[PDB]
Amino acid sequence: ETLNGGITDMLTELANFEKNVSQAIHKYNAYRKAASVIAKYPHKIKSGAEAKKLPGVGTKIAEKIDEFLATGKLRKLEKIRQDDTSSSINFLTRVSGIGPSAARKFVDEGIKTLEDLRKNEDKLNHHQRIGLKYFGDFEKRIPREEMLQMQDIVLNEVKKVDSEYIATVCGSFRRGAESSGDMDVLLTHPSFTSESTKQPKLLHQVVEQLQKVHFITDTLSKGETKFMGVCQLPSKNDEKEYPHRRIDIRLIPKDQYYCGVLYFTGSDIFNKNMRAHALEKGFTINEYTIRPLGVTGVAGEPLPVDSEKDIFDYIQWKYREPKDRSE
DNA sequence: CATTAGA
DNA sequence: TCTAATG
Ligand SMILES: [Mn+2]
Ligand SMILES: [Mn+2]
Ligand code: NA
Ligand code: NA
Repeated sequence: ETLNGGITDMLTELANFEKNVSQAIHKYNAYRKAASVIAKYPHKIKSGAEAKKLPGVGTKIAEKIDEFLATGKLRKLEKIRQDDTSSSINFLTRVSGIGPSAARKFVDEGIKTLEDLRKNEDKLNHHQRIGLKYFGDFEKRIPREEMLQMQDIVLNEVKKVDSEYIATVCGSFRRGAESSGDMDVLLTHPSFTSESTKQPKLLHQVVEQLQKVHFITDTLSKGETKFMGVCQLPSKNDEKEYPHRRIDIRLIPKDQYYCGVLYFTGSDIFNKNMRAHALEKGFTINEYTIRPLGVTGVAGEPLPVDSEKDIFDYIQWKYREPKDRSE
């Protein structure tokens, strides 16, 4: 966690650099297990050889570790961090919609900077066009102050459409979080559940509404169940407009909410931990359900959940408020 | 790990 | 259809 600090951390740099600059999935796969292992190891690693003992710990890596211990630096890491070709990749990539793959191509064609990206807006697709569009706004955190405002509205429209709708802004914000990055709205409805062959309009109605009143300004993607767009709070009686925000709304089979809901509310850790527990408690939990466990090894049988509670009671735990889903 | 875009 | 990018 700290004792193994630099090592894992250098390890990740190297790893990341493989998968992104190079298309070396393997090596990239190397750096990570390794980096995973030393990360677990209980003692201060003293040298190559020592590390070397570990699984995943090969000679290649060991070699690196040493140079790293001896000089608080690494050449390969020094060269990389330098290489504009690699610097560019790491950068283009920020653009929501620019993966490594594309990050490479762009460069090759000679599109290193954000300005390059604009001069060639043509070579860019809609996602990436909007991505580039709001590049600034995209990178900024969302004040909770605003979160409340946004939320306010979503709920209201949603309700204005049909009354049967159910909404929840999950994630960090849900967890009291001072700020957030994007807003996550879980959605469901009665008419919609497990079997009942969808009703695509379900998603569709709301999207239309939010555009209607001008909350949602664009569409990143709109599918039959997952919408991914951008929004913006009504730039009041001006002098101060609002930044354009990433927002995601997802339809849910009502007989699935709370699980998903529970889930998306996190935290990353609270999840596993909760997850691990339900296990001993004779169960299984995943993005949409909780199933009692059978001794044969595995079992099924999707238990009936009406709110975050049931899932609790189920694994027999303490109701933990979003606030404390911290871990 | 599953959903959408694209080509 | 596969392959990419976001989650
Ligand atoms: Mn989020
Ligand atoms: Mn999100
Ligand atoms: Na080994
Ligand atoms: Na990106």
